[PDB]
Amino acid sequence: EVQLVESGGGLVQPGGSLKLSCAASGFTFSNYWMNWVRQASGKGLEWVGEIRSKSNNYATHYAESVKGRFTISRDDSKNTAYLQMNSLKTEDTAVYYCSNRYYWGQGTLVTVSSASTKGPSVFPLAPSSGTAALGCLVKDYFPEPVTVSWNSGALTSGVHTFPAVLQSSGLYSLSSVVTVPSSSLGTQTYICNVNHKPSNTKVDKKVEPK
Amino acid sequence: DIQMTQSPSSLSASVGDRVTITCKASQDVNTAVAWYQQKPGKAPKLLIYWASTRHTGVPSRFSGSGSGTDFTFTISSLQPEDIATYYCLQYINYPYTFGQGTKLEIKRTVAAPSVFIFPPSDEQLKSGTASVVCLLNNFYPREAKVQWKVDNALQSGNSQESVTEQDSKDSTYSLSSTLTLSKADYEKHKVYACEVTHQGLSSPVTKSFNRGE
Repeated sequence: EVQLVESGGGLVQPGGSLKLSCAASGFTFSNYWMNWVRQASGKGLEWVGEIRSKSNNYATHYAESVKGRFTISRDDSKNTAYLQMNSLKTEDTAVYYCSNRYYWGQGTLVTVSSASTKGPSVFPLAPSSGTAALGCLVKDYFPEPVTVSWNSGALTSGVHTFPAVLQSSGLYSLSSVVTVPSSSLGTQTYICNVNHKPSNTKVDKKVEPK
Repeated sequence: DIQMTQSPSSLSASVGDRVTITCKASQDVNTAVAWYQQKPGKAPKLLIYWASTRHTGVPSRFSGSGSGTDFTFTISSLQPEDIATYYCLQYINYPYTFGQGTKLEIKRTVAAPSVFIFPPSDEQLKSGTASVVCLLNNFYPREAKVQWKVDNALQSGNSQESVTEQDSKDSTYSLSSTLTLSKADYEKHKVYACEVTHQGLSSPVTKSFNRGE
């Protein structure tokens, strides 16, 4: 019932600015102290800062690595907290989380790079000729992330979506596969649902025997 | 700046085991310590605060104790879905600080991978590149060797792998290897194969295909 929904994340130039939002519901917002925390890929949690309640004069404290660049704020009427980020550096690249100290949101990626946004191509991994395996190859995109589902979410058991790998080109790629009954191959439809939000790319790919 | 150092950095235990992680605070931090769980792909989740208070809706098998400088996180009976990295957090003074995290892995019996090879699609061939993919599905332990051969030539330098985190039910891993070639190079050869070596296979297993077929 308690919800924290982050937004505002995406690709931004080195030196640029960005403002994250955390839409809170399910709790008496004004009484809580809202926190931000970030995590670079494959690394640990790092506290960003905390803002206190009105009764505490909305006092704010920051991690040393961000003070003077990042500003945390709140709007109790909106039940929203904010993280305004200035003078962005590449080292700031991470998934940012919002917290009321007890629950955390899903997080939003911030990428600080001068690299260009690119949409991916979706290629089939077609099953051969009793378990069968098939998949989708999501190739050459930037920045992270892409999401993949199967049959609009109705197929989940036997699904493995792999961690994206950064290619030599500076472009990412990832595979998503599923293992299914061999007998369902010419009967049951298999569609991978690919979304690459930073490039406004959405693809549905039917994968079947060639 | 208060240092939180966790022991150990990584841990491998069996299902049903009692598992224990310690955190040492570089100053007296009383009971102002929280423990977090972060499963693969998810946001961290609060398990314990004030050193030993269990957050609401947290399973009883998780517990914490300690005071001053020495803190203990405990799982009484390790379950398959407990695969995660665990973090401690100091919240006595600003700046709040996390331990470096403990990666928890599960030991289980050997499981052999199932192997599949996938040729590149006609669609991708239009763009001048060819991706050949080999999938290794549901194996334990993690160590696995994948060799690509194109008409008997071992390919080296032109593949990348990606491996999933341990599955929350069977505790197995999966692994994809993608071999990338120019379309011209691909059209010049016939036999494409990936050969998989692994503890649960009596001898290496090869999946292959011929291009023109």
